[PDB]
Amino acid sequence: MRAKWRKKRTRRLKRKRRKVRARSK
Amino acid sequence: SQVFGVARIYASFNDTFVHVTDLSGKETIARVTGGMKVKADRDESSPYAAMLAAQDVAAKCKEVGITAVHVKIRATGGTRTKTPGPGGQAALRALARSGLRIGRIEDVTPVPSDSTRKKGGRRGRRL
Amino acid sequence: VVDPFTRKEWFDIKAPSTFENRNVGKTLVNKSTGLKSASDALKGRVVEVCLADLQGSEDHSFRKIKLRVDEVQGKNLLTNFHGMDFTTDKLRSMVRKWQTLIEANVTVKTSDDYVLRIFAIAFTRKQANQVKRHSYAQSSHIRAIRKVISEILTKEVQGSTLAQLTSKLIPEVINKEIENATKDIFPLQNIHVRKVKLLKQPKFDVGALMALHG
Amino acid sequence: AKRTKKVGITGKYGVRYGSSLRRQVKKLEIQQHARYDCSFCGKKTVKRGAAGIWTCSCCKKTVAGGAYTVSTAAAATVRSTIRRLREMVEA
Amino acid sequence: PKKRASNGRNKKGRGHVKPVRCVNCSKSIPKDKAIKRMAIRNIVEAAAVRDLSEASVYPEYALPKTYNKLHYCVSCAIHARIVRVRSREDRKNRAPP
Amino acid sequence: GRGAPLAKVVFRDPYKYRLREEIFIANEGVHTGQFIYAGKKASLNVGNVLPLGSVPEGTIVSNVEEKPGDRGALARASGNYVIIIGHNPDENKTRVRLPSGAKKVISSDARGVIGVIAGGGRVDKPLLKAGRAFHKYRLKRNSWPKTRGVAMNPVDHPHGGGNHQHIGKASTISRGAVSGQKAGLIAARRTGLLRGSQKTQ
Amino acid sequence: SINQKLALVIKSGKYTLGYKSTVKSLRQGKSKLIIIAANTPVLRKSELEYYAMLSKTKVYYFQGGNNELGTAVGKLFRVGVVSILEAGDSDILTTLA
RNA sequence: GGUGAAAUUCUUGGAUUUAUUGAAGACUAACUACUGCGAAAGCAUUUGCCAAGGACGUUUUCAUUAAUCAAGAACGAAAGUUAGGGGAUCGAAGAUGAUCAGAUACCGUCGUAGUCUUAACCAUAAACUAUGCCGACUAGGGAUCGGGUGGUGUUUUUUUAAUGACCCACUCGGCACCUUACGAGAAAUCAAAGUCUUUGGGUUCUGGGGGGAGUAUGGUCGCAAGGCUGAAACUUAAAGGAAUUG
Ligand SMILES: [Mg+2]
Ligand SMILES: [Mg+2]
Ligand SMILES: [Mg+2]
Ligand SMILES: [Mg+2]
Ligand SMILES: [Mg+2]
Ligand SMILES: [Mg+2]
Ligand SMILES: [Mg+2]
Ligand SMILES: [Mg+2]
Ligand SMILES: [Mg+2]
Ligand SMILES: [Mg+2]
Ligand SMILES: [Mg+2]
Ligand SMILES: [Mg+2]
Ligand SMILES: [Mg+2]
Ligand SMILES: [Mg+2]
Ligand SMILES: [Mg+2]
Ligand SMILES: [Mg+2]
Ligand SMILES: [Mg+2]
Ligand SMILES: [Mg+2]
Ligand SMILES: [Mg+2]
Ligand SMILES: [Mg+2]
Ligand SMILES: [Mg+2]
Ligand SMILES: [Mg+2]
Ligand SMILES: [Mg+2]
Ligand SMILES: [Mg+2]
Ligand SMILES: [Zn+2]
Ligand SMILES: [Zn+2]
Repeated sequence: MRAKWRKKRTRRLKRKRRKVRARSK
Repeated sequence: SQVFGVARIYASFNDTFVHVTDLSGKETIARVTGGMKVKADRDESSPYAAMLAAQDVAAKCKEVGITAVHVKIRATGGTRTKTPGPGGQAALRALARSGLRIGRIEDVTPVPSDSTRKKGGRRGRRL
Repeated sequence: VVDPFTRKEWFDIKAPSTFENRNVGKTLVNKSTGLKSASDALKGRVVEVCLADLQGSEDHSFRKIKLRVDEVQGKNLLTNFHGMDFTTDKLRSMVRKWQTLIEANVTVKTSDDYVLRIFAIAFTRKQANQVKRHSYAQSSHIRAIRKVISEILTKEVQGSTLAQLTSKLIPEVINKEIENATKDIFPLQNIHVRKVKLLKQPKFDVGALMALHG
Repeated sequence: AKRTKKVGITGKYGVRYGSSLRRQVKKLEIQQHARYDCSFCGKKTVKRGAAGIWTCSCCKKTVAGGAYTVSTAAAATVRSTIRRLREMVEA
Repeated sequence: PKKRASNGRNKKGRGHVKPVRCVNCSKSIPKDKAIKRMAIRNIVEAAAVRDLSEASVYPEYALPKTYNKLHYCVSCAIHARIVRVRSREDRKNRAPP
Repeated sequence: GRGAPLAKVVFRDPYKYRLREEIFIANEGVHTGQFIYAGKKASLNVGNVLPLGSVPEGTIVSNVEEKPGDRGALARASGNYVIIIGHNPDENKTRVRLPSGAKKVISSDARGVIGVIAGGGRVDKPLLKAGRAFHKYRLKRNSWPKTRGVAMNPVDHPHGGGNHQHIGKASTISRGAVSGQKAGLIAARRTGLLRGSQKTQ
Repeated sequence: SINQKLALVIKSGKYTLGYKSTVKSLRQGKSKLIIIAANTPVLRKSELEYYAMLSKTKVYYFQGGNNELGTAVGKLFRVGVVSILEAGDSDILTTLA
């Protein structure tokens, strides 16, 4: 997949694990 | 020698206009468009049409009074193609060839000290 | 069941004074009825005629003129200055590659208090024996050409209205005093006035207006 | 000895009302409380007292101005545009 | 790799020019990379010139051509106009004709 | 209870030996001791009162009269003004745009005072607490606080009652509604989050 | 410029700063040119001017505040008026002023 | 009107075209180039003002005051964010007309944010010459930009000059191009990417098979979006470069 689109892929993916970890703070 | 008016032939793509007016402009005299004299949208600008409209247009010109007329030919312009349409020529061609006179004709296409961003975005019309 | 031409009142256009043919062309209106009359209604239109179509000789093929209709009388309507434009072809021709363009303008009044802004364009010329292939000025050249043009054009106006200014422009005296002052700075070719527009007329003055007539 | 990291005068509201609002109020409190240069006698001594009224410690001139600042941006352009149009009438 | 010292086209010592808009597709394209044509041509045309002076006032008139500067976007310049595509060597020759 | 400061301005009395004092809304930048000039043949400075007829378009005035001599009606709140946007000298009118955005055309004789009203910006500041609201209306009128009609019983309001809180019927009420009905969005010709720019054309 | 002439006066001449003393200057005819700041109120002004014409002293309206006139003369305070008594190497008295 | 063709759409509200004038905000056409300037980002209407700079000229002045740089700092395209203003244009989102097997797109329309500006954030681009800086040396040619020098050179007429623009030779310092290649490279190519197993002028920084992955974690910066710093387990025999023939 386009690099720019995978850079966005994981960009999201982080923002989600960011979310789930805050549930636990 | 003659009686005078202004021609003003707007020839874009998709259509070509022709209409003589009083050399002051404020007052019309006969119009008729490329679209008028054939029916199929796609052909609304072809020289074969612009002729038959310049046919009608010359007729009313010499039927009302104008014996002669200077032309101001013109493309879309502004932030668009800027280059003459197909039926500018044919029109001009077939309106002098109608027995009306010609005299001193310039190109009044609007041209800008550029800007107002053109349409269709930085990547162009891709098709 | 109409055809406005079976109803159009008709008319012929007369020009001012400082040219050749005072006769210009024809026009149409609408019969001066009670409630909406052919007089006051329009008239105040304008007409662009190449002055080579107005002065006779083609050493004037460019240079268009804007005439306005102010007063009217029995199938005869006079006209007075309203502007002067160049032509597209000449300009688009004058502007060649490989050379500097120089433009400058100024806003200024006259005696008979019309306000106008006149324009001016020149191009750097190769000197006859030049080996390099372009000829450009040194900016410092260009600012000094503008300043002179400016110093010149402000003198040329406020002389006896456009009236004289009209008589001034037609044989392009201005063009060459430019050429005069200039050549001490830089070569330069063409050099014209190109444009001049009107933006604030005085007052009608039926007397004065009638002076260009007879 | 820097007393607070970022609240400044806005300290008094402790924790209440939320950052955003406090941020806004801070901006204009600082505006409204500050000492200003006097257009007339020329000492920074215009302090406020009720929206719109700006008066001078000594020299005692009092000027109508903005609600929390001496001169509102608008009124200034309005000043200069009035300049312009008035120019048009002696010229 | 690389297949042009001029890279795209024409910019050494600038870092940024300014983009023009393609006359055909309206693609944005830096002025120096642009590809340009001076479309100088008669107002009339081929055949009309006779029937011009024929049904006219004036002697021969004068005649005033139309001039306008054309900018293409490569893809559009390639799709029609000046391009062809040239051999590894023909490429380097910048001479017009 | 006023956004904007007042300016006490005193005049001589044309007809009797004595001072007579007026209460002006202070335009921004007018100051104590400043000379104020009022009248047809008066100059275009901040603080003067001039008849809309005599000021070039683009002028910016305050406290302007709906009809000449009504002693001033339009734009008086801290921060507003009106803008002359042209005149028609026959039947001396003068077209202005008010704060609302509305254009209205009034007599040229209508006076207006050159400037904007002082105290602008007053509404940029969060009230923050209930008290500052409280103290605000304490000097206006008895309108605060505001019980949501939707929290009342039905005797009390069109919105009242229900086993959950809800308006229960369209809250856009007819212009032709009758007293005791008009509570909601009266005559609303649209509704919902205004998206897109506003600004009268 | 005028400030440049002024600071030459300062560093080679005799002056005096501020209201009360440039009145003593004016009474004794010692003053060669007084300099009045933009903002100093039109009574102070009108009066100095009156005093001035009575001793025939030419007056220079300094376009600029009392705050800058103070800087103009190199003092860290503000002056509403300066008075010249001796003009140093400077030509202030017999230039455009 | 728009397209490949169309349709959505607009049209007694005389559309589209014409004419006169007016308002708004953006922009800076042609002249514009293998041309200029700036540390880079970037910068193209006039005119005023404000300070700044290189090159050049120099029998001026100081006299080692410098080269490069962890830390730290200034600035930093586009977008994006805060609060105002502005909001013409074009236009992520959204909705539509079509196309299509489908078509969340390409194409057409409506158009929110945005696009401009002020105050403040953000700190990233193929931010590219994919090439660190200071110094030295090594090889031809014609252009050109700036500066300077030289000439009983040209053109400007007046009474010769003075000027100005031109021409020719030289010389500093620019932006590039040409041809060579003693030389270098895996090659493409390179006046540096040359003066390297005949390996040392001074200094900064980064890389050490591919994937895992710029992921986890900690710290830190940010309003946020995110920036900086930044692993391992495990997996794997090739990924990769340049050139050749198909
Ligand atoms: Mg929880
Ligand atoms: Mg490739
Ligand atoms: Mg390959
Ligand atoms: Mg770049
Ligand atoms: Mg109550
Ligand atoms: Mg409530
Ligand atoms: Mg409520
Ligand atoms: Mg209840
Ligand atoms: Mg009900
Ligand atoms: Mg009820
Ligand atoms: Mg209920
Ligand atoms: Mg509820
Ligand atoms: Mg330009
Ligand atoms: Mg540390
Ligand atoms: Mg660092
Ligand atoms: Mg917008
Ligand atoms: Mg969509
Ligand atoms: Mg669909
Ligand atoms: Mg979608
Ligand atoms: Mg990077
Ligand atoms: Mg590049
Ligand atoms: Mg060399
Ligand atoms: Mg010489
Ligand atoms: Mg294997
Ligand atoms: Zn004071
Ligand atoms: Zn294209």
